Amino acid sequence: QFDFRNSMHMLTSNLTFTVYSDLLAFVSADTVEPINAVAFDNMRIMNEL
Amino acid sequence: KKMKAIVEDFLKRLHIFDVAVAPDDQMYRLRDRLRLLPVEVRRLDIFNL
Repeated sequence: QFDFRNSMHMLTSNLTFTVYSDLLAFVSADTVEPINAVAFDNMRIMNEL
Repeated sequence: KKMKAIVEDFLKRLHIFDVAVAPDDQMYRLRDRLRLLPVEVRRLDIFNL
């Protein structure tokens, strides 16, 4: 039988927001000049010049 | 400073080679060999001044 006092219910949710999935458009990474690149030991990547 | 240019100038000024043949690797090895020799007195004092 259809009962109204128990079928009624209240929902809970957030007001509003936006969905973000990319998570990479918010970061910028500009490389250093290719000549002056160093390694773990703080020595330049190519030490011949 | 890419130091192969100086070695190329030296080899060309010797006036017997063509820099179109000898590659860069031998130029760099020659540079490393050449660094050891102490320089002439006049040029050393010119650089010091």
